[PDB]
Amino acid sequence: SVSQALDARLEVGLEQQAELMLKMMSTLEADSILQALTNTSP
Amino acid sequence: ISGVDLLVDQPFTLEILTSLVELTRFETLTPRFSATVPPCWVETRTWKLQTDSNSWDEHVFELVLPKACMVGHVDFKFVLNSNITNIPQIQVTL
Amino acid sequence: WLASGLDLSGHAGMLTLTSPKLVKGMAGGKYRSFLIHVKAVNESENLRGCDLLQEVSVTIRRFKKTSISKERVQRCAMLQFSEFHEKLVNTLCRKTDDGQITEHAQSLVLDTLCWLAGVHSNGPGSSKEGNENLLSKTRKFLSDIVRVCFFEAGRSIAHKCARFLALCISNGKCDPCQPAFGPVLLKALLDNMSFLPAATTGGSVYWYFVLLNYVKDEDLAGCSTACASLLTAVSRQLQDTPMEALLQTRYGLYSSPFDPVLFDLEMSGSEIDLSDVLEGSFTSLTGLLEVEPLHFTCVSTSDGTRIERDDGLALAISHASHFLQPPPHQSIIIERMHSGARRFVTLDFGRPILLTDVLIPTCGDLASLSIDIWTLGEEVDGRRLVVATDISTHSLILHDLIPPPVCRFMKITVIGRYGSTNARAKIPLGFYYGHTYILPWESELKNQPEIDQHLAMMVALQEDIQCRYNLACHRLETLLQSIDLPPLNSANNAQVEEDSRVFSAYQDCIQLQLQLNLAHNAVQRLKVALGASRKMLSETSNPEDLIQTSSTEQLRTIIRYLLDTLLSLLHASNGHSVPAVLQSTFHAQACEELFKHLCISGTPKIRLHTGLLLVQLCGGERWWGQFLSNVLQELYNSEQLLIFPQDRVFMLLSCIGQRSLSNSGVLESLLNLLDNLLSPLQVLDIPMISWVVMLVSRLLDYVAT
Amino acid sequence: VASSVMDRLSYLLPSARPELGVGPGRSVDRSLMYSEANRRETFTSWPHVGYRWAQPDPMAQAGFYHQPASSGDDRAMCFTCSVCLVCWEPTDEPWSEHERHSPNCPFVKGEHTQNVPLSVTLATS
Amino acid sequence: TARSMVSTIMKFLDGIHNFAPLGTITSSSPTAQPAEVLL
Ligand SMILES: [Zn+2]
Repeated sequence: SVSQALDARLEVGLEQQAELMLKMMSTLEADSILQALTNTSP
Repeated sequence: ISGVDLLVDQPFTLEILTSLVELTRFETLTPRFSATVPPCWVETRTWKLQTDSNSWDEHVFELVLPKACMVGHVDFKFVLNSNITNIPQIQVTL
Repeated sequence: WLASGLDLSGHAGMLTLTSPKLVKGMAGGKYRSFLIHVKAVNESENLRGCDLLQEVSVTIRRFKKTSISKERVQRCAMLQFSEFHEKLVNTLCRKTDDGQITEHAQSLVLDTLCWLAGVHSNGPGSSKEGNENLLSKTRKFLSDIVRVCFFEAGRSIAHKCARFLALCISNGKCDPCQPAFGPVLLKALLDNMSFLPAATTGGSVYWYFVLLNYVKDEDLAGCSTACASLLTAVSRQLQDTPMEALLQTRYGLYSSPFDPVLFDLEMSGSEIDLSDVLEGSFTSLTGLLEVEPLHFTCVSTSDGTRIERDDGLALAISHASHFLQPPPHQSIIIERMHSGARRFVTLDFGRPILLTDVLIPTCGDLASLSIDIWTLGEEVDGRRLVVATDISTHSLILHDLIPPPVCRFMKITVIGRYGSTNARAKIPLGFYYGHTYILPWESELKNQPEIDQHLAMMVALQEDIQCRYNLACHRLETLLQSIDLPPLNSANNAQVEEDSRVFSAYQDCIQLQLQLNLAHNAVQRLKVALGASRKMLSETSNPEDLIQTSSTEQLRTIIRYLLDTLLSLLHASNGHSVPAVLQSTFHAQACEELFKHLCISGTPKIRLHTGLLLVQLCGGERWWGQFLSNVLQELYNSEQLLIFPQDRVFMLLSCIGQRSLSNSGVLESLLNLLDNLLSPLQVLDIPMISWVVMLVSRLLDYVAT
Repeated sequence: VASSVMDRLSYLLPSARPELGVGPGRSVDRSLMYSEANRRETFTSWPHVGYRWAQPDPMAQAGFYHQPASSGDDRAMCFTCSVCLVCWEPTDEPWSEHERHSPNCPFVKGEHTQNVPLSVTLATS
Repeated sequence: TARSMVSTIMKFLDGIHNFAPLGTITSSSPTAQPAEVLL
């Protein structure tokens, strides 16, 4: 995965949860890609 | 309310859009505001919750600003339990 | 509900609450107090709902006080009269005849569009008329705005438009008469893939592809067949010189040193050996050619801490090139370590500069790090950027700060891990990325020369580095003419001052080519900053024509990205039945053509990844062993004049055969190929026979294992 | 609660207020030092008031008292875990130093101890 | 008997050297200490 690190100066903004949800798409993307590389063909 | 020079009918000049963007920023409140909570929480302000089931159904926090001004927004930060295995159905309403 | 603010871990969260009805009620100037209610709804410590919260924190942020009085009616104007919103949409459509709309004005109208979407996210019975009108005007001209924002704009405008569109995704509390944004955003996204190889930035198409990968869950067939057609087109385009191929065979050098333009540079702090798979997070930092690095000068240092380095127009041009340099790798050493070693360092850039991206390698002996930036004083304009407490797990990556801050002084505070042993370690400074020229609109956020002379000196630097790159290319070509060309095929090539000088010449050519390309991106950013625009995608443009007229490095990068999307698409089936559309368009000869056009001349990463695509898509097909026998027979002949890396593609072929050993046709077809091969033992080709018998020996070793 | 009650009772009676014996070669009364005001009173002879983070008020509220072995040192002991702390630094945050040097201290985990906050004494003065 | 190209191109896909640390040791009689220190 990636580090759980987000912009602290952007917390004063309204899109902190927006960047947070973009980051969890990115992490699920990385996990799904690693799973597709590791898994074989049934 | 009529007889006011609005900010909509003007053409898209650079200075009017720049003033609109510079308007839409937000600032931090200073000095400290006022707030009270039920006593199950012990201690920009923070609290820690203690396991009390006397008023677990409802919780009411009261907030009084130091001055009546232009309300930008309210930031509500929370940290949950580390052993959570299911998404809780808990709501917070202003 | 709580589901609109949970973090990635799920153990914390944050909400930012505001509404237009708040200021609508504050227009009376009467309200001063508020209540908030926490309530658990329902359809060891058995904490339920409100008892599940551990730690709480409350803050209240006020609005900015401008010089424009009576702001109450000005804010109620957009909420009451809706004719502003479609006008904003008109400023997105470029249909107005009042001049030409610049990128800064588009950024401003998109910012206020984001703000109005945010306030219109939750309407507690408040009139949503204006919100419905602006959403309808967005959906009416969605193709035009996505075209003018993600194809005809830079990184900032496209990133802001992606932010606005995903915020429109986030607040999808639509009425039952209104359809969701998903289907329509999917259709608008696939209506503009044809203009993809004529794009400008890797990060723009990266966020584009992220949105595609997220929203593709609704409809699968149209995106799949469009993607397959674009695979076929760019694969048949990429095949069109033996020069980089000869480089790839002799030295494994895949980046073209003669093509002067790239697309993006990918690096991270975390050839590739295929044995472990027999790097996913490396796409975290994209688009590093539009943003140049800086240079580091340490000023302040804490106790027990030392920063070390890890191991007349021509003069002005050389000095500007020296300012435009990637610095060598440096690091921090600590004299005495302990549990929570608090150390502090200060770095100086020498001048005010725009900072956009920061990368800190993984340091396994440090608990947390925190970065502060300031230009004049620590208490004057100091704002906290990021504190990370899991440096030992992964690396710190922060990409494309929007809006980009300006700064001159970096403060790094590090706290060591608990129970840390007293063994010395290194904390690398990483790589810092920013903008050399500070734009006037970005200067006003927080002795500046004029645009024209600065643009002229970068153009002079671009010309000088182009001459240097051309002479480096000529030297590299004249040196590679002197490479030994034995008649011993290629077996002796895999079995030296000449090699070292070729490697040095290639490294120099790559360095100057990268410098030239990022300088070209700098002159392009200043040219669009003058008031110009980048390449306009005309409506009469043939997609195949702009496919052909695209740079080869851009084609390679776009292939790797959208086949990454294909890997994610194949994994999104969760091991269930693959859709029949991509299983039907990827028949035998199409698969063979894709293999012969991508795996022969492509980089090893995209080669292995497309092999993984082929086994995860058509792994159970009956024709795989026959395809392997044909590609072995038509690649490893003694009369084969094609210059391809036989060894690495042979090991990859063994790997993909070892993957497809689940199919029963591969072993039968390879033994039949052997039977055909030594049929004259009922002329002889000793090297190719040796290749195929060692291949089947490795495959049988996998069978035995 | 009981600690705050007994500290308030001790504060209401001046006859039950012994003098603060801050000096070398003389141990302090730990039961009397349960109040926060006594702990922050022990730092009158602190030679490092000018430090940014080694100020008397932020470090005394963490549960520390000055018990110097001589005149001019910076020996501050905890009144619960009695952690030996010497050679204080201007960058030494009191909460972080108490967590690092004594993670088993009940102030670090936040459980309820015999500590008496200054607000209770000020509200019962 | 010469080494051909196959041994070269398979040797690395996976000057007299010691092989004692790779192997294990044993004895037919129960000794007071094991002999792996010799290896
Ligand atoms: Zn203690």
